[PDB]
Parts: sequence; C-alpha cells; structure tokens
Amino acid sequence: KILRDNIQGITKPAIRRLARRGGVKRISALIYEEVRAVLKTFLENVIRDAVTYTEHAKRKTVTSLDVVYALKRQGRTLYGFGG
Amino acid sequence: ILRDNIQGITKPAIRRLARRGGVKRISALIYEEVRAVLKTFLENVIRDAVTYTEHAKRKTVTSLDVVYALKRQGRTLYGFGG
Amino acid sequence: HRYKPGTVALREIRRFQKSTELLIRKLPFQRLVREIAQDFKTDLRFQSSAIGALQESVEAYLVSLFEDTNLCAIHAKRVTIQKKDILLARRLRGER
Amino acid sequence: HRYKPGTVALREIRRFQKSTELLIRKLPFQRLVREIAQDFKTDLRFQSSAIGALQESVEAYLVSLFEDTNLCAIHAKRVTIQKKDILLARRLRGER
Amino acid sequence: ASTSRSSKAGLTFPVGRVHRLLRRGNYAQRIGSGAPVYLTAVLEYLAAEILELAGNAARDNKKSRIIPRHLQLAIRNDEELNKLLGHVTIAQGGVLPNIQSELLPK
Amino acid sequence: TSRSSKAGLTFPVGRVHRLLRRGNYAQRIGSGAPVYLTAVLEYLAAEILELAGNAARDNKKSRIIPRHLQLAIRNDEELNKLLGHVTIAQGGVLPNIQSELLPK
Amino acid sequence: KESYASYIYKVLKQTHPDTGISQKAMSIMNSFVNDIFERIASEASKLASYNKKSTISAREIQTAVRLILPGELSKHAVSEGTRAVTKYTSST
Amino acid sequence: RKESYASYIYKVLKQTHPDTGISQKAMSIMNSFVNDIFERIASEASKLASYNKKSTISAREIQTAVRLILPGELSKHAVSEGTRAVTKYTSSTQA
DNA sequence: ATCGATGTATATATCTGACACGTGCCTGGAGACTAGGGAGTAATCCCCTTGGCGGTTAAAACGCGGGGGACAGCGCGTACGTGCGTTTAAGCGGTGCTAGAGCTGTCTACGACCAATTGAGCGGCCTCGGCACCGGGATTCTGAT
DNA sequence: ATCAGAATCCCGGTGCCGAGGCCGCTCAATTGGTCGTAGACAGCTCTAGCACCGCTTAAACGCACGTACGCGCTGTCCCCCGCGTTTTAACCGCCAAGGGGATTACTCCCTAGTCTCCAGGCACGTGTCAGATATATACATCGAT
Repeated sequence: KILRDNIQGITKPAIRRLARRGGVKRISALIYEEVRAVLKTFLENVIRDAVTYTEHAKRKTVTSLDVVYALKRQGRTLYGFGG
Repeated sequence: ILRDNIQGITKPAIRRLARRGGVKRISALIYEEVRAVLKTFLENVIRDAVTYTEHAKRKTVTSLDVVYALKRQGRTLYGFGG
Repeated sequence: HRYKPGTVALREIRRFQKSTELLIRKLPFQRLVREIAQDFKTDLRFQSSAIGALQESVEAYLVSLFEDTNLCAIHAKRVTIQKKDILLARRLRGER
Repeated sequence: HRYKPGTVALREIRRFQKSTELLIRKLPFQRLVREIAQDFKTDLRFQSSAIGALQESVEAYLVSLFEDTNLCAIHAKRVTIQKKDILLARRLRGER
Repeated sequence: ASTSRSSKAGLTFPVGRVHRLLRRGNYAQRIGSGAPVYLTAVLEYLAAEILELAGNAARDNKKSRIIPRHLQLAIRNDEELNKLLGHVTIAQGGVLPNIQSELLPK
Repeated sequence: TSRSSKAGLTFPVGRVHRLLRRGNYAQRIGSGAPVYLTAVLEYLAAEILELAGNAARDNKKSRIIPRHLQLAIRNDEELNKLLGHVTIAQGGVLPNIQSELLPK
Repeated sequence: KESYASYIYKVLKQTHPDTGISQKAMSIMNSFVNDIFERIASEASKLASYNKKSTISAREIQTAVRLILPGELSKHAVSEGTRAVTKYTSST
Repeated sequence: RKESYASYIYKVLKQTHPDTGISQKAMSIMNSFVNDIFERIASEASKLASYNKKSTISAREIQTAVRLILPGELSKHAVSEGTRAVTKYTSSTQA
C-alpha cells in the first residue's frame, strides 16, 4: 500500500495531553495545525538521517541504533536504547 | 590588580549595540542586565581559553586558544586562524 | 455540578506531570512514520524499538516546545497560547 | 529644527546596520578581559589577536541577543525593551 | 596469575577494558599508562554520584527500585548535572512537576 | 602529473590525503576518498566565492571583504543553514528593520 | 556484547546495599557512561592533536575532565582521578 | 613553512571571476571555512566507519557523510561533483 | 462557614513477571621480553608584549524640557472549556510465513611502508592601482507650516 | 502641497599601503616494488517483522451551552529621547626593556608488538518477592450557597 493522510492520526486530544504535560492551561484552535507541521518537519529530518544511516549499512530494516545515532547527530541525544 | 572595569562598557556602547540589533527604545534597567550577561559569557570563554593555555605550559593566551574555546562553546569564529 | 474552566485543566496538568506513559496512540504514529519514510526509500522495514525511540524523542521535543510556548504566552500577559507564540518560540530556539 | 523622537533612532539603526566596525572601545574591553582572566591565573599575558577575537565574539553574541530581545518585545505589542524581555530571550535560548 | 588493574588502583570499573577501548577507538597513536586509570576513576565518580541521587529520589518516593523516573528527577533537580546533561533526553523520564504561578487559582 | 590534474581539480589531492592519514580518523584510507573530499571542498568554495563576487559586484567593488562573504552567506538559505552557528569576524549584520518600528 | 551493567550494580550495592535497579535504568546508566567516556576521549584526542603530541596521558585526561565537567564536578573528579593515579603509581 | 588553502582559493576565484580581487582577511575566513568543512566531513566519516566495524575510509563513507552534513541541494550537487571526479580519476589512472 | 460530590491518596491481598543469584565456558586481560622513537630537558635568540609620556579631540557625562508610549481600567462578544451520547478504531492475543539480519569461510585486490627524485608551493621583496579619505555639489528626506 | 535645513549620495582628486607578481629554495608528493589482511561475496540459519482475524472497550467525536478572557478604546503620567555644554580619557605614535615562545639537540624510558595463560564476565537457566492491579476506603479540595 501507499500511505496518504496519516498526519491527522495525531488527534486533537493527543495534542491537548502533550500541552497539559507541558503546563499549558488553555489552548487556541489554530495551534493544532502548527503542531502537526512542526511534527512533520522534525520527523522528516530524523527519518532522513536514519534512512541515510541504514542505506549506508546496506540494510533494509531501520535498527534502533540508527535512530539513536540520527538523534545524536542533531544534538538530541537519547538515553535508553543503546550507544 | 584591577577594580570595577565592567563600568568601562559605557551606556552609549550598549546603546550602539542595541542600534545594530534593531532596537528603537531602551529601558533604563537594560544596562545592568547586559553587563551581567557580558560578565558571564566572558567568564566562560576566558576560563576555557586559560585552561587550553595552561595545558600547553604557556603563559600567554594566543588567538588559537580563544578560537578553540569558542569552537568548543558551539559558536565558531572565522578569520582569526584555526 | 460543572467545575470552573481552570480547575479541571489544572487537574490534568498535575495528572500528566506525575505520569510517564506515552501520550500518542502507537499505531497512528507508526503509520505516520511509515508514510514519512516511504518518500526517502521504498519497501522499508522498522524495528519496534526504533519506532519507540522515535516516539520518545517526539514527545520530549513537543513537551519542551509547549513549555516554551507557554512561557512566551505568559510574557504577553495571556494564558491561551496562539500560533504566533509557537512561531516566536521556534524563531528564538533557532529552528527554521 | 528637532526631529521627532523616532527618527534619529532609526537613522542610527540604519547607520550601524550598514557598517562593520567594533562598537566597544578597545582599552576598556582589554582591561575588563584582563580583570576577568585575573581570577583564573595570575600574571597572564594576552596576544592582541586573542583580545580582538574575544571582542568580535562579544559583538556578535550581544547583537544576536539584542535582536532576539527586539522580537520578544514586539511580541508583547511594545516598542521599548525591559529586563524581563532579555530574561525571556535568554530562557528560551537555553542559557538559564 | 595476578591482580586486576582495578584492584591495583582500588576502583570497581574495569581499567583494562577502558584501556582496550582507548586503543581501539582511534584517538591517538599512543596511550599512556595512567590515562585509563584516570578515566576509569572519573567515570566511577560520575556513576556513583548519579546512583546516589537516584537512590535518594527513590527513597523519597518510598520505593526500593530505581526506575527512569528517579533518574530524571535526580538529573533535573541538580544544577551541575543539568548543565552536563542539558541536551540529553531520557526515555520514560517524564517532566518535572512545575506549574506557572499565574495559572494557579486566585 | 599531479593527482589534482588527473582528477581535473585545482585543490591538492595529495595534501588532503596526508591530512586524512595524520588526522587519526581510520587505520586505512581508500584511494578515492581524498579525491571525493577535494571535489566536495572545491564545489563548496566555488559556490561561496561566486556568491561573494556577486555581492561585491552589487556593491560596485572589485575586492571581496568579510562584509561581502557575510552578506552572501546570510542571503543564501542553504549556506545559512550550513553555517548557522558560525560567526564571521568583521562581517556585520543583515540590514533588517521590523515593520512595527517604522513611523506613521 | 560487553556493557558496564555489572560494574554499575556493584557500585550501587557499594553505595546503597538495599535498592535494586530496573533494566531500563541499567540501559540508561550504560548509555550515560558511554556518552561521558566518548566526550572525554574525543576532547582529549583533539587536545593532544592541537599541541602536536601523539600520546594520551594523564595530563590531557585531566584537562579534558576540567573542560567538560562543571566546576564542582570537575574539581571532585580531578581530585579522585589524581588519588587513583597516585595509588596506582605507589602500588606498581 | 606554514600550510594553508589560500593559494588554491585564489585559483578557483580567478577561474569563476577573472577580474575580481580579494583581501587577506577573506583568505583567512575561507581557509577557516574549508578547514572546518574538511574536519566535519572527516570526523563524520570516521564515526560512520566505526559504527559498521570497518577500518577503511572509502568513497562510500565520504559520500554518505556528505549526504548527512550538507543541506539537500548542496548534498545533491556535492555528490554529483564528487562522483564525477572519482569516475574521471578511475577512468584515467590505469588507461 | 459548610457539606456533597469527587478525584485522589492509602492500605491490603493475589499474582506475576522481572529482577537477583548460580553455572559453565571462552576469550580478553595480565605478566614478560624486545626495540625504538617520542617526549622531557637544556641552551639560544629575537620578537613581540608591556609599560610610560604627551596631546587632542572625539566621545562620554550631565542638565533639562517634553512628548509619546507604557499601563491601568472598562466594556463586550466570542471562542473555548465542559458535559453527554455515539461511534470508531486502538489494543491484545494467536497464528503464518518469509525476508533478511547475522554469522562463517575464502581469497584476491588493495593499501601500508620504504627509498629516491624533483618540482610545486611558500617566504620574501617590490610595485602600482583600488579604495579610502577629503572635499564639495546634488539629491533626498523629514518636520513644521 | 510647500520649503528650509539636515542628512545622505555622488563625483572627482590625491594618496597610500596592501594586493598581485616574480624568484629562490626545500621538503613533500610521486613512483615503483613488496607483503600482509580485510572486506566482497556465497552460503547457511532462524528470528522477527508483517499481515490478518476477532473481540472488547476506551478514546475520539459531534454538538449544546455558558462564561471567562482577548482585544479594542481611553485617559494619564512618567521617563526616555534629543540637544547643548562640560569634561575626560582613548587613541596614536614613539621609545625601552625584557621575557618567553619557538627551535634545535641530546638522551632515556615508556609503550607497541608478540607470546602464553588463565580467570572473570557474560548468555542460559531459575526462583521468588516487590510492585502492578484490583478493591475498598479515607481524605482533602472545589463549588455553590
């Protein structure tokens, strides 16, 4: 299958819960589109780096170490999955 | 020995710095905060430069030491070597 | 017995700040990751732990972004966060 | 006659944005640098180019900080920049 | 047979393994004798500090098992380690319970 | 006869190969790695100097000064992204005034 | 597949001999140790490269520790490192 | 003898702009920029080779590092320029 | 003040799966000997950093008037939070199968190393033209009318 | 719209000093040969990722409604700007000194490399107890009066 419209899968209550963890008390209605766009950009960057690492490794499965190295490359170091 | 040299950064100098930054109107309390920010940033950079100098058993701070310290701080300076 | 519009929101703020669990449902996030990765290389495969790491990083980044948005909304003597607040927060963080 | 209280500030803004000279007098900055270095090691010496590099870095950092302060002031529907604006600009940039 | 280099230095972390990692990590053509000992001591101190703060955090919460939440509390509560690990994300760590003052009632 | 002429480049292939051997990057180094690296460096230098020359021409000057490099880098989005955290000595800042400060 | 895990357990029991530690926390501790080791080693390698030296010794490691670690942590780590090096030198 | 790229940056400038000059401070800036990019690419390729348990830096590692470091248009053009140079070099060096 | 709703904390019991201990093995770390070269140390030189004098002028400090911008108060209306019934898909558990990660074996191309050659690149010297400084007219732009 | 004055732009002249070119030299890249080894490729195993079905139920969703907050407007007053006057110290140049940074040469001891061995640490296995869940419950807090 080819995917098309799964960015709407990040529902409004999910954004509301993420904002509640961040301390936001009251939310305006245009925030959701901006948050989805920010999510799209960040995931595209990280997925580009991880896919580049995988293609260099001659593999076809994105190993968690590839994602960890991709996060480390941009300075968003992540602990708990190796490396 | 030295005394109070953070006043050497006069008010017109901070005004000119804000003018380059595009600031049109400045409150009277900005200057002390800017001096504190300057004192902390210069403290960090000088600490790393003096550490690099002490490693080489030197007594003079060279431009290369400052450039390396700045590169370590994540802000890279071009045109002074290295 | 309707509560005032502050008090339930604060209860949720306390609940999710004492919690640790992932806030985004897993399958939609997996599908979004697949859709995004489809462009760079076809017929890819993903380890489960890789998607878990992706989701952890995304949630942490979005929580930090929302904290900064809240701070810059408080700066404007407001409580509601608007799109301009997110734009300013990203502009100051040094994101594009 | 007198210009209105906007106009001379704008002229200075254009003039100092068009030029590339250093804004801080060299001897005061030199003395400040030597005072700050006095706390880490006594009887230190400085090459002129090292102090010039320090001065260039300070100019760039302060200029960027004042730009961010101007944006976060304009966010609050203000022209004038207060201490709280600089505090917010430094807090969002991860310096506090 | 003879004593491990950690016992000679009086440390718990493996000095020899760190020496092998320094040799194989492509850092320099030569490696001094005291460099692995020094690095092992520093790593042991940092690990001991993190575990002390995590254990204190776990005892505060009346728990007897250190979990990532206690690591996040220990790191984000101490200023030195927060400066050291300011750009580090901890999985399953949560966030500090901080609420803005203006959002509180009254 | 030189490796740069063989590859059709002006940058020194041999010097880059020595620097890669002395930099402690790997135990062995392939033959085409220095050629690839010098090609990439030559392309980047050509792009930066072309933009700087255009900026200097717009200023009616024939010499490239740090101001021209600064303008060329900040006026190109991709190089600005590549050199976001880099500060250039004697470069100045982009002419940019917020519309809110402009008069009636 | 080697990891610091057993050594972390020993240190934990040496410090608080009544608390366990979850597997996720073990992975986090191992990753933190590896990250600090990598930072210190890279800084020491660059430092030795600047001074045209070809060996990593105690002094470069000490300077790298002073560079990465904040002031209190740097002072305490330096003190412990010099104590361990002195003990090893006396014992050899 | 102190080495730098300054004498090569001038040849590229004279090739792309036959009549434009350039000061000494711009030489320092361009040399610093070239050294910085060289060190970034080399360090990234070294880490890339270390991840895959290899001990050789080849054109593959340098190409992947270039793809990682440069923004998309620059990465594509640099990859094209590097692969063209490498294919021209291997075309000639035995024939 | 106050009580009812209500979510949240607290105390206890079953389980369960996840953590704490034992075992066998094998491979990575320790002792020993060798060479050799890298680093420590000592002398030298010169250049480049520090210190002082003087003037002079441009920049900083100070006083003062005022205007315009920050800020507090008020009204309003609308956008967002809360609750409830519905529906939708996320989650979990089992089962399938096959693609592909991972390990091992083999061998040949390829890169380290080493000695000889020489020509490319760097340091130094010289000069002239681009740019900067000065000066003066032209044009723009701002504010009061 | 107008007009005067202040600021800027432009145009030309003179100078000056730094960029461009030329030449000697030296040491670093090239070439040719040898040898070890590493990684490219084939092949085998067996793990786990993907796809599906079914049931359940909790989360999402749509809508109704009320009200708290963002935003626009108005008045006020205070405090920052802009300009004239006074002061001061930054800067340039010039000279003197000395000290320390870079260089070279000598030495010696410290580390890579190889070998031999053996014990510690790490998969596999196991068992048992702290915490998750469930349930009952207590308690403090929000809200309406």
